[PDB]
Amino acid sequence: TTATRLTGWGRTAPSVANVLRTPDAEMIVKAVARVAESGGGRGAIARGLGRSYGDNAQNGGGLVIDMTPLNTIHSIDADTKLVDIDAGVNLDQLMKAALPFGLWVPVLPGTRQVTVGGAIACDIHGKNHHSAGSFGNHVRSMDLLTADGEIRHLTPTGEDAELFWATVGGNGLTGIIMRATIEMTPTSTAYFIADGDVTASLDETIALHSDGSEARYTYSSAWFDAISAPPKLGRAAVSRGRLATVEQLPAKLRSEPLKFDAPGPIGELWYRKSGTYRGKVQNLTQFYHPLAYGPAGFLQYQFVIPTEAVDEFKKIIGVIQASGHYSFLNVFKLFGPRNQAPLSFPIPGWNICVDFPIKDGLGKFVSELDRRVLEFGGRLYTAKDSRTTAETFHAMYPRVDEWISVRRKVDPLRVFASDMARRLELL
Ligand SMILES: Cc1cc2nc3c(=O)[nH]c(=O)nc-3n(C[C@H](O)[C@H](O)[C@H](O)COP(=O)(O)OP(=O)(O)OC[C@H]3O[C@@H](n4cnc5c(N)ncnc54)[C@H](O)[C@@H]3O)c2cc1C
Ligand SMILES: CCOc1ccc(CNc2nc3cc(C(F)(F)F)ccc3nc2C(=O)O)cc1
Ligand SMILES: C[C@H](CO)OC[C@@H](C)OC[C@@H](C)O
Repeated sequence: TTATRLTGWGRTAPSVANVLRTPDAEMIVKAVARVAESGGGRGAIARGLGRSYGDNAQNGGGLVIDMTPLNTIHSIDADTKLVDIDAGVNLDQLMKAALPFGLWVPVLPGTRQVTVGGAIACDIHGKNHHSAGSFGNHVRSMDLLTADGEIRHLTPTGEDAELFWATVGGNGLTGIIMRATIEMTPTSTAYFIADGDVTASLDETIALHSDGSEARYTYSSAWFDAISAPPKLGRAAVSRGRLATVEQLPAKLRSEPLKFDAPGPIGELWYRKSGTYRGKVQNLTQFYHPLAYGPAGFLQYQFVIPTEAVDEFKKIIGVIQASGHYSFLNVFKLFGPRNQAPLSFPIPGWNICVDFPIKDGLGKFVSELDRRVLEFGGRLYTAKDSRTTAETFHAMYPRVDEWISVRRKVDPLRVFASDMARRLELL
């Protein structure tokens, strides 16, 4: 309907597309039919809230279907723990709606501004990955509008399970998720009980994550230093916890356990001695979400290295700090077991997101990082990428051919297409 210039969150690789934006599900069905009618052409991609940094929710010279008007919560059930929602409902909306039922969104990323469609398509992960897996693990069914114009009901097992698992992490390339049922996590409060620790070095950070203590916490992540020289390199502030029960709340908060409330060298000493603490009761915002639009001069880079390749992980961190590219915003987490989605990002291992200001030599440097990540058995995350190559990506994802095989069965005429799909030869 409306021609619009589109970028991801990273404000990079702009491309103009025809954007459809309607709450009418049948207009969406018809729009897809029109693309298949004179198709494939440049095809169509779904788009949620545009929070992926890269080019997966854009389609230069083709159609983009903005899914955010499709935002109905159909039902929430405390007995079965199931929510039935349109793919355009966002996680903030869902979190608020589900709390009074004693239910918790089972996987929450670092912003609540993502759609359910976006969460499935990038198979997102959170602080609780090591205990809960990623978003795809909790989908009980979804309705997918496929290239033929049919809406397929998909489930994680049984008939069409292959297509379900291709859609999880599928970056919108199997079709348009219209609706889904998610199994929620039961909770008696909206609060976490948290332990904080501060480490002096990378070795001590790795030791903390390898000593077995991760088994005591359902939620775990850390900020880490990627700028100091060794041994300060890789020191971290670690925050770990679990959902609080009602009696763990200060008496004052007990009447309303499920309410979500409204949002130098001296700096280091404070951050360090007070960064260590035990059994601190924290609301969702303080434990997780300190909370606009993201700046334009930064490259987001996220990769995971297999748990066993720990020496190799230490080497990549060393390479980063000696590069003359400086990142202050650095997340670190140890992932748990992967799921069965062929293109799912998380594997067990050392997960890092760094944020580099765009300077001369950055592009070629991150290409060298790609090489290292690949060599050591790791991979990068599509939701954060706009610049890796088809060659590197296919090698990072050993089940890519399996996934492409599914994609071609469900979309032979390439009705579904994006800038990422062409760049990474997934089309
Ligand atoms: C500040 C910030 C913090 C973040 N933290 C995390 C984190 O902790 N963990 C993590 O895993 N990710 C994180 N992300 C990335 C984010 O979770 C993903 O990029 C997510 O997919 C974005 O959701 P969206 O609705 O904005 O989707 P978009 O960016 O609009 O789309 C992303 C992909 O989803 C597809 N898609 C969207 N809706 C549909 C649909 N209805 N049917 C089919 N396909 C669809 C699109 O085609 C596209 O391929 C973060 C991003 C930001 C900006
Ligand atoms: C200064 C802007 O404010 C913010 C807003 C959000 C954040 C946290 N963001 C993230 N947390 C993340 C947390 C994890 C996790 F799960 F904890 F390991 C993984 C990826 C993450 N990616 C981002 C991101 O920015 O892409 C940091 C700062
Ligand atoms: C997808 C990936 C191959 O690069 O496989 C993940 C391996 C390391 O982990 C196994 C799961 C069950 O924990």
